Amino acid sequence: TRTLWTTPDPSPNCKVETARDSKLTLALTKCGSQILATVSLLVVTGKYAIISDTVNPKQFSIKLLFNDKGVLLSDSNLDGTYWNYRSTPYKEAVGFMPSTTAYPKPTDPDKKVSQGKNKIVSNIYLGGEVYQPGFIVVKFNQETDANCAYSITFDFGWGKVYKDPIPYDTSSFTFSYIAQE
Amino acid sequence: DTRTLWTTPDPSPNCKVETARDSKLTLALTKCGSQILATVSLLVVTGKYAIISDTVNPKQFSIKLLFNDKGVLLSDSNLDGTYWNYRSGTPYKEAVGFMPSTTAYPKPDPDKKVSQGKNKIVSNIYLGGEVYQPGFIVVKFNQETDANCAYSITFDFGWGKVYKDPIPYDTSSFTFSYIAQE
Amino acid sequence: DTRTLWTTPDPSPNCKVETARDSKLTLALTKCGSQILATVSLLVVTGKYAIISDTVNPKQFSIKLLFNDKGVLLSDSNLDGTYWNYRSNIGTPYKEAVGFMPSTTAYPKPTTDPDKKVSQGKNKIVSNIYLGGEVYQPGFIVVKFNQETDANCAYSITFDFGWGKVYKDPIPYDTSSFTFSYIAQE
Ligand SMILES: CO[C@]1(C(=O)O)C[C@H](OC(C)=O)[C@@H](NC(C)=O)[C@H]([C@H](O)[C@H](O)COC(C)=O)O1
Ligand SMILES: CO[C@]1(C(=O)O)C[C@H](OC(C)=O)[C@@H](NC(C)=O)[C@H]([C@H](O)[C@H](O)COC(C)=O)O1
Ligand SMILES: CO[C@]1(C(=O)O)C[C@H](OC(C)=O)[C@@H](NC(C)=O)[C@H]([C@H](O)[C@H](O)COC(C)=O)O1
Repeated sequence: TRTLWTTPDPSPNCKVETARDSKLTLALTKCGSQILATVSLLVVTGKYAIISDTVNPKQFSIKLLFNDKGVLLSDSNLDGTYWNYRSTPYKEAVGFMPSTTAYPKPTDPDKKVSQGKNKIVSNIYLGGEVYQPGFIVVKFNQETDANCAYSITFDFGWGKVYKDPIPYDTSSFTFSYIAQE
Repeated sequence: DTRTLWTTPDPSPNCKVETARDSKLTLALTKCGSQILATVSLLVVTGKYAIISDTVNPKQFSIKLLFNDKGVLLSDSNLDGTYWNYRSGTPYKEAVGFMPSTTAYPKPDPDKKVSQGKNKIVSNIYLGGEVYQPGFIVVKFNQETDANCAYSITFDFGWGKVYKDPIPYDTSSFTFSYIAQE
Repeated sequence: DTRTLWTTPDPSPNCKVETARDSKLTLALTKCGSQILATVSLLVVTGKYAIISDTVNPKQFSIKLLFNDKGVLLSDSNLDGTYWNYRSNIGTPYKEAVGFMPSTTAYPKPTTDPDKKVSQGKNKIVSNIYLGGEVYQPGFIVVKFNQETDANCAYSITFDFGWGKVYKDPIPYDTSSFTFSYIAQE
């Protein structure tokens, strides 16, 4: 029942547009065959720090790329310095990776492969205000960058018209997925 | 318990939407003490709901998992029980620990009013995982009476948005939890 | 531990929206190491918010769970602690539940550098819920962590319930169940 996280109060640790322009808070907890996750994002500087209807595109991507031992690769948008188990860098986390059987890397109707199953899509709310919806898309194992064995990708965006600019500062989002091990 | 009861993570067609085995229901239930953590997704592979558009009616269908008092799946369920089993093909004998509580979610003076909302979980899912293709899911606990079931988990799937260009009914994954019987 | 803190299976009203015992809160918190897994639902049985429509204002109300530094529920909470205990002890109240409290590091109590900007969204979880569980009857829920200062609380979990859709025919404020998780204090 271990937890792999960014630490709960991270310094800027994540690239949206430029290095460390945002704070990703991400906690993964192993509940046997499923991982329970909570994620939130605050963009602190740059193009997406304060958004409005003039900003385009209205979506950006945060990639976590892992090798076959579940170690985060430096090509990830997330900086690995404080990505570790909750209390030395960790050696292995295959247990926390999204399953390549449930969520295979991209490649008879019984052989139709689902396009939806490897994604989780919901609204989040900017500043936690019910009248400031945006969206999150979590994707498992959809990346090919850096020859990753596994990947978790967060697409953040919005669609509602905001004429008065507001911080891109998401409510916390809970999700779960089938673990590799 | 941290045990998992599931369809297997990559099932063959295993579920009836319109006809038998016309879809692949991926469902994993993991026991976290007396709450179950669940993840569900649906891919309809053949028949009326494989490719939907505004001309298909009705725009909602029901998938019932019906259990006896040992938590064993009854064959009247929409889900085929052949590979519904604990993660580890001998069929399991007991899974009451994974059933929705009949105290928190009973089968159907202001102080004595009973909640109709609490046995349901309702949310959007997104076909193909695209933010512009919403559909919906309703998870219902213990609301079936079919086959003298002692427990039930029902998944209602549907959509409301107009889709003139047809799209596969291929849901994003949906997470939920519920109070376990024991 | 892997225990559960919940509203106990007594069927009486256990919560105050507007007046004492006008509502029935269902909440279960289950500890998964450093994360809490939760499910919450609310039925208002009497008073202003039992049956709602567009002529009811405001369209939001708040249910506060306030805890001391041992994780014990304070009597200033909207939830009547008569009905709040570990699931198992019927007459023995719990002494300690710090492990179920929302982290004050992840979710600090409210109080120049952009890099030191404090997230306003992170301590909230916001979603639709659906009245009666009907897909055409959306309402909303806002779960907030540690944002209260009432009663010198050490920790808090606040549920704001409301709705925005225009309703002509009155409908019971009877929410679908909502799952969420949060980072635990320890
Ligand atoms: C009017 O449209 C919206 C909006 O974009 O603002 C849609 C918005 O719903 C979504 C999914 O974006 C809704 N928010 C929630 C969490 O219910 C939101 C609220 O229901 C609404 O702002 C609440 O208003 C009142 C009267 O309390 O309404
Ligand atoms: C126009 O309304 C909709 C739609 O039917 O497409 C509603 C849709 O929201 C819902 C609850 O269906 C929304 N998707 C999400 C995940 O929020 C979706 C997104 O806001 C929109 O597609 C995103 O647009 C941009 C500019 O990225 O907008
Ligand atoms: C027309 O707008 C709405 C509504 O307010 O009723 C928006 C409503 O969505 C939201 C986010 O409120 C939607 N329900 C769901 C769960 O997606 C809902 C359903 O798609 C719609 O009611 C579907 O109709 C039936 C009965 O199948 O449509």
